[PDB]
Order: sequence, then structure tokens, then C-alpha cells
Amino acid sequence: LSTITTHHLTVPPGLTPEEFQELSSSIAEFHSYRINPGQCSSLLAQRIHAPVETVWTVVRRFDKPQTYKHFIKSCSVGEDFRMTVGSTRDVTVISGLPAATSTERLDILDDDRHVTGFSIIGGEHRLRNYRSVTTVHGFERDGEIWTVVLESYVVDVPEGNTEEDTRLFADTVVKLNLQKLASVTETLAREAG
Amino acid sequence: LSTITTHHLTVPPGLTPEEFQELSSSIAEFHSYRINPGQCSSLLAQRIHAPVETVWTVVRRFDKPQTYKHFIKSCSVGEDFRMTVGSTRDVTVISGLPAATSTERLDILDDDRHVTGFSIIGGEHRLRNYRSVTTVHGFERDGEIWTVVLESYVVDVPEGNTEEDTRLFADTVVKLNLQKLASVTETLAREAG
Ligand SMILES: O=C(O)/C=C/c1ccc(O)cc1
Ligand SMILES: O=C(O)/C=C/c1ccc(O)cc1
Repeated sequence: LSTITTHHLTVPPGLTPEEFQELSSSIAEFHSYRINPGQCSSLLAQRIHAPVETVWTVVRRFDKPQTYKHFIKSCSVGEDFRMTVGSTRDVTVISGLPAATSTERLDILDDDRHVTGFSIIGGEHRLRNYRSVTTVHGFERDGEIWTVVLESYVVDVPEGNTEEDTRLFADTVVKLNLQKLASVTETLAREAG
Repeated sequence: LSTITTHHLTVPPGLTPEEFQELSSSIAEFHSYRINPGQCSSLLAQRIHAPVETVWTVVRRFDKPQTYKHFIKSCSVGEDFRMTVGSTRDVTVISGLPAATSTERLDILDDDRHVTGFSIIGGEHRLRNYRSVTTVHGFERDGEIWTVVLESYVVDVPEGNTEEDTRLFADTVVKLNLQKLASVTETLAREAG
């Protein structure tokens, strides 16, 4: 029947064991899912050489996912958009197939603890019933500072797919976007203001 | 009816006008196509801070495209593979759909002038009748050296797609792979041997 994900019990790719020991409680709190047959879930991590609030300024921009995500043609949120849970955005995906809008809802926004998350509620692409959470975490060693971003998701495995058909694809895209986030925010850090 | 591509008459993205003036003849020679209704073609460029032969060692590895390309699960070339024109590779794509092999044929391999190219001859994905050429070029200024890689393609626009539905997708993937090529070969350069 249903199971609970175990992302909080092993070191995810891109994280060191030292860093995992610090984040184990956070992974249990925000990156645990109850999962059924026909779904898959994964946790991805990315180290960034920038301060936490620099990274968070980009991660929290629900109306501009294209700032750090690939394969987005445009993103629209209409007239009276405010950054509040329950809001939606219309993402036009670069798919190589006809025009496809992904309607996505903001599920979480915590500026104090640096957690956000969203749900794909409509759209004919390869990520049905997709739901994901992103959290941002600061680290220090001998005066040096860095950030770790954790991003997890749950998603449907389409009939005819193997779980790995879907997990490898979703992992590749999330990982590519985190690499872009790292590049964009490290550049922001190097240039300051 | 048919037309000739004009990649050699404008500065492609990622190239400076100075660099274009040097490559104009090469773009005409290796990156020109005759194109019909229902096809699209593009030219992409990527600057790399590494010597030409360092970049070429990776670009020419027809049996290991995953060294610099994303979304490749595996690549197989069988028992008696030799790096000669006419050889084929079986690429398993990360698509988020069921298992899909891309059979690809090596069309060009010129180690003196640093040109290669391949054709997708079979495979149920979004790049039907795909054909591409990659060329590598060295630059110098006041003792500093760099490389420019040019990569162009022609591909079918599926029925039901607009040309931009296909061109934006193909451009995004080629551009992402060139960014990976840059990272991989700049790392190789920094570490020498
Ligand atoms: O390629 C697909 O099937 C879906 C891609 C996708 C990319 C960005 C999104 O916000 C949603 C879906
Ligand atoms: O996503 C697709 O439809 C096709 C992808 C692709 C990626 C690498 C290849 O070598 C061929 C096709």
C-alpha cells in the first residue's frame, strides 16, 4: 500500500555526510512524503558559494521561475498577483511538442525558515501531479560561508513507464535547474551591490 | 520550395562580431544547409577558455557523447567499433517516456580541421531526421588563447508543431550541451597532465 519516503535516512547526491547530519531534521520535516504505487519521489542537493539570503531572493520568486529554471518559454501571473500561498502561475514549457501550459500553485512560502513549494495542478506534460519543496540552508567553517539547497518532489509514473523512466528524467531536470541557481546566485554574490 | 540557410550571414548567439568575421567562411562551408518546408535549422556558438586540441579530444569521442551531453542514459557501440565515418551508436535517451533508443551515424570526422557531424537515423523522439555538424576553432589575443565551438543542425518540425515549438527546444538542448562541454574541457585544461 502506501509508504513513507526515506530521503531523510541517506546522504542525497551532492551533499556531504557532515552537511547531512545538520539537515537530517529538516529533510524529515519538509522533504518527507507518503507515496503510493505508481508514484516516485527523489531528493536533490546543491552546494552554492553564496549567502543564504542571496540564494533565497531567487528561490522565493514564484512569479519568475525562469530566473533559474531551464525549458521555460514564458511565465504569467496576471494583474493583481501578490506573493501569497494559494497563488498560481501559468508556465509555458519548452517541450518540442505543441504549446503546453503548466498551471502551478504556490503551496508554501516561509521567509523566516526559507522554505517554499509548489504543485502542478494542470498541464499535459510528463510531470502529472508533480509536487515539490525547496529549502535553503546556511553553513559556516572558519569564517567561510556557503549554502545548501535541497529540492525534493513526488510525481506520477505514467502508465507504460517504469519508475526509472520517470525518476531519471525528473532528477536530470531538477539537477540542471539547481546548477543554474548556483551559477545565477554565485554571480549575484560576486557582484554584491 | 527549398531555401539555403543563412547562418553564415549573421552573428549567432554567443559569438562576438570579431569572432564571426574570422569564422564566416567556415560557417558557409560546414554550417550551411538546404532546407524545405517542414524543417528548421539553427547555429549555436560557445566560447571555451581551453586550447583547441583539448576541446577536440572531447568533441571527437563519438562513442561517448555522454561526456558532454545531457539526457543520455547510456550509449553503446558494440564489439569491433572503430572511429570511422559510417559507424553507428545506440543512444538511450532520458525522455520521461518509455525506453527510446536513438540510432545515430557518424557522418564526418576530420582530425586536421576539427569537424565532426552525425545523423539520427532511427528513434521515436522529438528530433526526427536530425542532422548536425560541430566545428572547433582557435583564437589568440596578446598571448591569451581561447576556443569557439560552432554547432548547427537541421531537423523535422512534427505535424502539429510550429517551427518555434521545435527550434526553441532543439536550441535549448544544444546550448545546454555546449555549456557542459565548456565546463568539462575548461576543467581538463586547468588540470593539464
Ligand atoms: O517536459 C515536460 O514534460 C515538462 C516540463 C516542465 C518544465 C517546467 C515546468 O514548470 C513544468 C513542466
Ligand atoms: O527528448 C527527445 O525527444 C530526444 C532527445 C535526444 C537526446 C540525445 C540524443 O542523442 C537524441 C535525442
